[PDB]
Amino acid sequence: TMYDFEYLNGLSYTELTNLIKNIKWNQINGLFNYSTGSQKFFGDKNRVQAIINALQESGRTYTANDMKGIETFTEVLRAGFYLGYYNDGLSYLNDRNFQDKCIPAMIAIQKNPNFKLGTAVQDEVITSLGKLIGNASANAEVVNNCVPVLKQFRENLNQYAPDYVKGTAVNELIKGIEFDFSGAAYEKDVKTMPWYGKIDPFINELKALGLYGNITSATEWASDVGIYYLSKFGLYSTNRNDIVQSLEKAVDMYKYGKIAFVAMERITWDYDGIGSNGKKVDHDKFLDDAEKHYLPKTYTFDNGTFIIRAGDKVSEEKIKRLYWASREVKSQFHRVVGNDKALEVGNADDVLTMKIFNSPEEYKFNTNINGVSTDNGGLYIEPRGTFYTYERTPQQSIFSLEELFRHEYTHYLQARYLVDGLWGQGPFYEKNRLTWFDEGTAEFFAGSTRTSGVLPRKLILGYLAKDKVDHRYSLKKTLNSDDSDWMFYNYGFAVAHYLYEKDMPTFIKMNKAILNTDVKSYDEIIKKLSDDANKNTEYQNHIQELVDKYQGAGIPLVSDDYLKDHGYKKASEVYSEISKAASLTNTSVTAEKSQYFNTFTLRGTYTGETSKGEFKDWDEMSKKLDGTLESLAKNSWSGYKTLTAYFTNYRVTSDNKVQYDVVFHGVLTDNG
Ligand SMILES: [Zn+2]
Repeated sequence: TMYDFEYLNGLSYTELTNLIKNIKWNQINGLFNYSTGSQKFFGDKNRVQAIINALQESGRTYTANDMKGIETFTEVLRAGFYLGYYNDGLSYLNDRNFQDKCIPAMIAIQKNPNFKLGTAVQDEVITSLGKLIGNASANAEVVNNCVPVLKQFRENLNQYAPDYVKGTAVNELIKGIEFDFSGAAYEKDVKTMPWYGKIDPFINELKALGLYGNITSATEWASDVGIYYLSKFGLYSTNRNDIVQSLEKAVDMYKYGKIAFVAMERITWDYDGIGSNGKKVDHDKFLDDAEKHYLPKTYTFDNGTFIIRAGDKVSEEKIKRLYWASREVKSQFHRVVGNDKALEVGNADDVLTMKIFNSPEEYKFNTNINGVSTDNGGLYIEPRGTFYTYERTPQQSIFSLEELFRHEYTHYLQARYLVDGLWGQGPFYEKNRLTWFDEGTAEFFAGSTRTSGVLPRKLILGYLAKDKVDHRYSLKKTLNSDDSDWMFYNYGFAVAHYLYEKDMPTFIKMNKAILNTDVKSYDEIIKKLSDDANKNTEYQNHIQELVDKYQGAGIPLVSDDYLKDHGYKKASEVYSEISKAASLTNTSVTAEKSQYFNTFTLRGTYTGETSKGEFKDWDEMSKKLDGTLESLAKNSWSGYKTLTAYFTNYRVTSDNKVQYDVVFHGVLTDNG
């Protein structure tokens, strides 16, 4: 039941056409393939004509039960024109004049009483017709005959548009006609087409579909097709402004929904961005208004250097937590990195803007508004200082808003304080180096806590619960990556945590390398780690130790204690009490105004005893400082529970005394 061209070419036309009528197109071997047999088959102007005629007779007789092989009769012809496009010698099939020979057959299908939606056959006939037009020709007479089908589809819009078959049929029918028409007037004058100004009944049928109004989630696409192709076919309308008016009506009708954005795109691209009144439509303003609709609320923190623009449905509690969460990750990150001063002067990240949508659905419009992928839980655009996300439920996503935010916040920090230059575009990216690092350390810093350094996050330990066999990445494999499975980031984290807990010296040396822009240093470290097999066993067991921690693991989240009304504490007191408790010298402070509270940032020097070595110093400094935060929180002022602290710029005095710049940040309830 599988046929070759070298068999079909020997058959009579009468025999051939009859055969095609009762076989499927895929039964022909190499139909769309260019062969010596294919060239010979379609090279016969009479044979193709016989096929065209056989189609015409099939279209004149077909019923609801039998298709009379119209699908097969259309695909062979499609193969003909397709091969006539890409190969010389069949270039007569490329000429539209010959393609017009299909129109008499097309008309026959349309004049059949069975030319409507109904049974699977009837639907596939419209589909097959539509696909043919795209490769062949349409004139205007055939276009206008599609009206009763569009009317039929439109009249039962709420029943047919959710189905794939009928829906696909109408879409293919329109899409195909548009394809033929545009390609015909590619650079030619539009005013000189055989159909120009004659397809008004068809155009009007698209207005009706496009401007349907009463749409659901199931039928939105249908009116979308209506509007999109109202614009496209409207180019062949004797009235420009009439169409534009309908497109303007589409905007007003479905305001700040998919079809609004489509209609506005249609005005700017198809109609020079000129209104029906004849004045330039301000597309920017539309997007500006659309964003204000979805992000109506603003919350300003840190003297305006931390702005959350958010949907009307996102809780004010979350807004506050997200501020406080930023402050934890910040502190932990700064401890490990040892720099809090920004690398570049006058950047975007001087203001961190976060745009949070009400939900994933509403989130999608961001890509219309700000032109950034929205196929994600959230995204940090560095050149903009901007983090786009949406509030989510526990069902919509397994990460929550804060869990996600803590993760992405780290990317802002990495770009601002760690990687000199444009993030992803420096010497460190000339080769694949930081793939595990950037994504890995961020999964990791998301685990930040107020008084307990950085902890692992349950859910991630949850992933590592899988097959120990192979699968579990080696230290060599993790550091060096084009393709790698989703688990790559989970083992990337396993490294960052391994280094943190089991080997700080390395982890610190690594960050200093990035910080100082020393690729040579960084590579030497990655080489040492990958070449040493003992460091892999250290790592392999640590992954097991993380898998061991999962059962009783938590998710680091900002505490309810942050949101409490702490009450007035005098400013001068807080500073003194902190300065003494942390043995700080030469202190200065800045107060910053926020939306719901004020905050202070205390900057001091701490000089300790004699040095125990950089990395032992860091460990002790951490323990001493986390100790100072916990002791201050034993005080009666609830405010000390909002405190976060870090230390940077490690050095040693002429007399070998430990030295750090130390920073405290917390709530300020004193106004004066
Ligand atoms: Zn990330």
